[PDB]
Amino acid sequence: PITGLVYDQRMMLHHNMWDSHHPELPQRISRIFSRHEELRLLSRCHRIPARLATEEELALCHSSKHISIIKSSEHMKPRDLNRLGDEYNSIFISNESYTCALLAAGSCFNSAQAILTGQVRNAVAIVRPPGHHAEKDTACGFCFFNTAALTARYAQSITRESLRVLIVDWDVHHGNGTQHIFEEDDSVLYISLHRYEDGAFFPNSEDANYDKVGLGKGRGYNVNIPWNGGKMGDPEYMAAFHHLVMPIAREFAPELVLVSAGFDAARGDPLGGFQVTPEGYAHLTHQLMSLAAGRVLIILEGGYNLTSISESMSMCTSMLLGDSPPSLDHLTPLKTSATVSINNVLRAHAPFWSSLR
Ligand SMILES: O=C(NO)c1ccc(CNC(=O)c2cccnc2C(F)(F)F)cc1
Ligand SMILES: [K+]
Ligand SMILES: [K+]
Ligand SMILES: [Zn+2]
Repeated sequence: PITGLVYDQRMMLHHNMWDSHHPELPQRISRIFSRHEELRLLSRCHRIPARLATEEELALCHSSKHISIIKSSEHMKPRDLNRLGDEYNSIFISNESYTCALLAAGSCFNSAQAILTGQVRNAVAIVRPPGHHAEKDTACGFCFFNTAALTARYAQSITRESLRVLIVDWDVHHGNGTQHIFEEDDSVLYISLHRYEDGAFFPNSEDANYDKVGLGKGRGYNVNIPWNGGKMGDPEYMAAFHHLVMPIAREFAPELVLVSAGFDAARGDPLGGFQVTPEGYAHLTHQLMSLAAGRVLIILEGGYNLTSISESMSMCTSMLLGDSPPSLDHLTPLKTSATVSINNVLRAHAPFWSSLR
């Protein structure tokens, strides 16, 4: 019963040359790592090394053009870096960005491989830059390559093509990139919880609404749980897990669970405006550990309050290590719009999941 951990300070080298205070900070990953040390969690884990994703591995989800452009940025002077970055929605690029994104993905490949070969039962990946906004053909929202989507395909490549992978994306933002990559795929179930505000929240697309259920053979295999009009927290996320995430996940019966674990829905985050607590994230982790025979890989996405994300991700690792869940607060009645949101998703996915009927 071993928990893997991957962290490599080389991923701090990616940085914003023009705004050194940009929230997607190098110290995001070092602060999470430090908190694991501080809580004496690090020594309880088995350290998994980082590695570079190969270009062939990036092609599991990304176009050769997109790979080539980000790859070319390694050699750019700052004037191309700034101008190239401004071509995307919410991206900054430094000469080290490409290599850091490669290390983020390869770190997660090594972690999935250790899980799937039985070297560890579960694992945590303290990586940046994030991935879930990255599309097949473009970078977006601080993300260059879709780490979680790539890891799902890498997992299938070392097991069998039809390996059932569940991606639970609890970053406060919609993982537009991962939704699109798997939208026609029934082997990868995508479930995202996200602040939506009727499309008035990044990434500002009705793609994130509850009625986007997947396409083709993927109908039913894309689950968007969109929050509107309310400062959501533990009671809403627990209710969403009880009524939607866990019933659908159990019916799907995944063989591997990946968490796109952004911590920007956390109390204190400067961007998300929500109030999920560290003990809330612990309970969400503990629930997912009941799936896939415990084969869970937690992948850092967003989250910008350094103290909040360090406490929150550490509590997740504590759960992976087998510690008992901390006690939740009394739990207020749901925000009424949260009930509306949950019921809209239930109506949207009742055609496909009998456990919701
Ligand atoms: O991945 C993410 N969260 O996990 C993520 C991705 C994209 C955005 C969009 N941009 C902004 O909100 C924005 C606008 C102006 C000034 N500063 C910002 C800031 F950097 F703070 F976000 C936000 C969050
Ligand atoms: K999300
Ligand atoms: K899907
Ligand atoms: Zn986010």
